[PDB]
Amino acid sequence: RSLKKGPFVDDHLMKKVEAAAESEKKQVIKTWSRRSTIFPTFVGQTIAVYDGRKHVPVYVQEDMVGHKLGEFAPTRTYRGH
Amino acid sequence: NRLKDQYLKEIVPALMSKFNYDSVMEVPKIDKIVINTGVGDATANAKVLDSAVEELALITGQKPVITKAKNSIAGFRLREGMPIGAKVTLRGERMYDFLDKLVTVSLPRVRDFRGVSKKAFDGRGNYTLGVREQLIFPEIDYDQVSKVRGMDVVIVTTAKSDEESHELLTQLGMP
Amino acid sequence: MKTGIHPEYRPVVFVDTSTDFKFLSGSTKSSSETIKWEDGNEYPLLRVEISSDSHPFYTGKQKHATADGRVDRFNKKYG
Amino acid sequence: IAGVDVPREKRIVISLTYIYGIGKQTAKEVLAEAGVSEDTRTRDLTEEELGKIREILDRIKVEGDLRREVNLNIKRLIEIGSYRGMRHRRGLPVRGQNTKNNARTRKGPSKTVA
RNA sequence: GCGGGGUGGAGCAGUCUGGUAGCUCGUCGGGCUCAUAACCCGAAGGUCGUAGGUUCAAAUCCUGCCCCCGCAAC
RNA sequence: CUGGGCUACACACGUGCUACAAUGGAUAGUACAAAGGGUCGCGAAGCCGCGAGGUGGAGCUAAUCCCAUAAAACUAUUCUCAGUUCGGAUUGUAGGCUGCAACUCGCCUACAUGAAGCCGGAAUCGCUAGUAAUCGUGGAUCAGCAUGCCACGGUGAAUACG
Ligand SMILES: [Mg+2]
Ligand SMILES: [Mg+2]
Ligand SMILES: [Mg+2]
Repeated sequence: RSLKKGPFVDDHLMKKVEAAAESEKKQVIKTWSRRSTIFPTFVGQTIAVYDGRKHVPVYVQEDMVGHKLGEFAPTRTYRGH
Repeated sequence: NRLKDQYLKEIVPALMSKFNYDSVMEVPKIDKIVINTGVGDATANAKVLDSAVEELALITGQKPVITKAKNSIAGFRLREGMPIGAKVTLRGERMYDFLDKLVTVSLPRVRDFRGVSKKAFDGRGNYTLGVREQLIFPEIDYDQVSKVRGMDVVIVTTAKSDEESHELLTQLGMP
Repeated sequence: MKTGIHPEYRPVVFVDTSTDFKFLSGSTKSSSETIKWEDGNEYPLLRVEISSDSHPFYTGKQKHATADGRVDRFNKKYG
Repeated sequence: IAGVDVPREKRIVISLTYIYGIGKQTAKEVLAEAGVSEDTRTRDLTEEELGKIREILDRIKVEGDLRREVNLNIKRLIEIGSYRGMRHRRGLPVRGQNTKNNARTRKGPSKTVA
């Protein structure tokens, strides 16, 4: 959300990420969510985000908080003609 | 003679009580400093020396000699005898003043000055650095420098090894 | 040294205008100022910004750890 | 003059607009913090006036520092590897904007025929 | 082995006199046309076979190699 | 059913919007329209907020009330013919709405940046009168999303030998 009434994050992702404090980051979390923000709580745990055909991994950082998950998982594969 | 006074006052006794010399003349001294630009651009333009020479003489306090090529090289488009860079030898009062100015004023003026490499030793006991960009010195303005270039600074010593050299320069204030 | 060849080089007093650290040494630049430091002599005054007396590598250097970046900003904006 | 040699003939507001980081309303706010007349000319200034204006400016963010700031912001999303920064790196629109046609100030001038 | 040559896609200059990329046809794009051609408007395309030299600088002057067309030899 | 694509991007064409400025721009004050829509919809006054908007709930199933300051025009001051206070892209940060949700992929605002462009090759298009040109307005679709579409009035020409 663009507004102070937010933030937004999918409950089905926030819950799994909160359970993933005891993950130890050996495992990985798949989501079909590209609309959900990144909280700092997502840091460290790689997320496999569904671009349309596959789940592409992203490693969260302090620097990619504030943004969405889809910004790190492109939809349209293009190679300079 | 701030730093010469300092030297003969404090560092010679300190340094000789450290390294345990058999006499007062084994103790290291700085023989000289040697500043050198290293210009290669002068193959294609004469104004570059006209900048660098005046600029070293301002940075340094005595005219530099334009050094020339000992041999001809085609990979640099370089004929023998061409003027390549200039140099200055500073000794005595003026090398001491140059180090004074250097550590006091100009070394901190560098972008992210966290000292300088302690490993940069020739192995015989002398030290060399290079000022990347001559505007670091105060005698010269930035508004006069058409284009920046660096220069090697050699601090030559009578020291027989890296250890003695480093301690000399640490006591004089080189980080 | 010769005559006429070298540029005007004279004893000049630097002063760090961060903390008024005074220091004599030779140079070739007035900065349009003069003082009589170290009584018995006139010396021009080549004022300057930060010196070795104040540089953080020669002194304290932990400063400027101001923010972690985007994280406190998120948490400050949304609680 | 005021961070850079602004025009002497221009009025003070327009003069301050020629600082990378400052436009007309910031200029009005600054000259109102100074209490000066904004309709006056720039060669017609005074020195103490000018110095107060410099103070208010240096309170406002520095020109070159602003350049460094925006470039750091861009470097960040280039160096992560987000979509938005791939657009910055590829030279294309970053907003949600169309590229089949009308993308000239990003792609550059008209490239060679395919 | 002896002569010519090797320069945008084709044919030809320019080399002798070092700084200069040219003429005609063609190609691409846009117009005219119901469409193609012709015509009109713009533009691209050559590091001068190649590897080295000389020169401040080489299509150009010097050297070796590699190719094509002829003529000989076989 | 979720997520993506129809919004891709070396490039070509059409149709349009914005401009390339002084018959103009910034700022202030300020006169005169028509045609339309509105029930869970229009949403007032007052207030907070630079602003987008928020709050509030009056009145209205409407020639009653609202959307709705009409803008160009005019008057004053300034800019003085300059890549400019032109132009407004593109980009960074921060806001607001809508909607479960605004990365892909909405619109709008604030600040800053300030791009190309100093009147358009060969060619080619509409128009004979309240027309062309120009300025705003409304409606539909629609939660939101228009330079597009259909209607509205304001100002208001030149020319037609043949
Ligand atoms: Mg040539
Ligand atoms: Mg479509
Ligand atoms: Mg007729």
